[PDB]
Amino acid sequence: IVEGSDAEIGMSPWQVMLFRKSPQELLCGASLISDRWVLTAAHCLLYPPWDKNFTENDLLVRIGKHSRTRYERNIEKISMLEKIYIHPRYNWRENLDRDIALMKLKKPVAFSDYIHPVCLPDRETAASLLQAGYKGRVTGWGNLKEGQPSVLQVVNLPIVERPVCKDSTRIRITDNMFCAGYKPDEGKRGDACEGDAGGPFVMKSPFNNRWYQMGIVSWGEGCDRDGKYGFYTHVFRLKKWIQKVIDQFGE
Amino acid sequence: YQTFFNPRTFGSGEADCGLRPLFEKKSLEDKTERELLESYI
DNA sequence: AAGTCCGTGGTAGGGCAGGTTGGGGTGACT
Ligand SMILES: Cn1c(CNc2ccc(C(=N)N)cc2)nc2cc(C(=O)N(CCC(=O)O)c3ccccn3)ccc21
Ligand SMILES: [Mg+2]
Ligand code: NA
Repeated sequence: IVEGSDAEIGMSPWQVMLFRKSPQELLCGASLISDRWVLTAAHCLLYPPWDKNFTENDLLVRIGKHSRTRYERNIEKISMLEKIYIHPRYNWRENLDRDIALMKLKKPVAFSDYIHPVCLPDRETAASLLQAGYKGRVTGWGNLKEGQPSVLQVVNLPIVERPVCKDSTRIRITDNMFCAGYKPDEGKRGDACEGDAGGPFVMKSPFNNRWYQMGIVSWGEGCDRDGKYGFYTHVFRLKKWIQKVIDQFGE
Repeated sequence: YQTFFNPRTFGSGEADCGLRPLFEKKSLEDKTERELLESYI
């Protein structure tokens, strides 16, 4: 995260770290939507241009974590992946369209002060919160600039008008992504970075006081460049795929 | 809030999703959530 | 603002449906 701050303890209890086993490295963020389902970006698991291709056994997830480094006894939880589901329409070449994956934990995780799932949006939360200028929250242990941080970083970024998004990039963007970040003339800065990908863009409803994951950190040209915005996967738009995978293959 | 998924396939958690034990459950607000709220005006 | 576009390959098979996938929306474009 660029131009962010240290998260408070328990501020993002759906935050999940996606690790490679050997050699051990942080790959991506991810989010907890239940006691056994985790949401991330497809490119975290499969991205042929960086010869990235991961099976369930290659990976590890860590949940309820504040400090990137030290083990946090009786706070963080380890889990293994049963199965990974990448969206069949995921386009890893042209535009990262439909950059989303579901991951099934091999066993349910216990909830705590530090471990708790985020809500998925419905049609009405999509209609109410997905507006230009409305801000959501991104979190991660990715780079602080284009040094990975000690503790989880947080920054709040405004959703941007679609025509601005489109003009900001040569990439043919789609309805399955949106972009967030401050414009040059707004003075303020902040963005996700390498290592934040797959983490959640959350928003708090003023109607029921609940946090909703509206977005998944997907892609960006550099990090925090003027006239560039971070691109996020449109979760609500892909909710039907989520439901179908979970219905068909859950527990 | 109302549930959308079957707990048998989805797991526990949906009924109480998006409410943090150390904030919403305690009636405490975090240090920047107000920024989000003000953006919705 | 009448409407029209969003599937047969593509990220990719065997096929013109549908599957974990071609829906409908922050609809977009005219
Ligand atoms: C940074 N980053 C990541 C993952 N981490 C990540 C980091 C930072 C951010 C962030 N800055 N918020 C969000 C995510 N994946 C990336 C794929 C491309 C890329 O694939 N393409 C081609 C397809 C397409 O992307 O459309 C692309 C775009 C412009 C030019 C050339 N190519 C560029 C950058 C990427
Ligand atoms: Mg097909
Ligand atoms: Na930017």
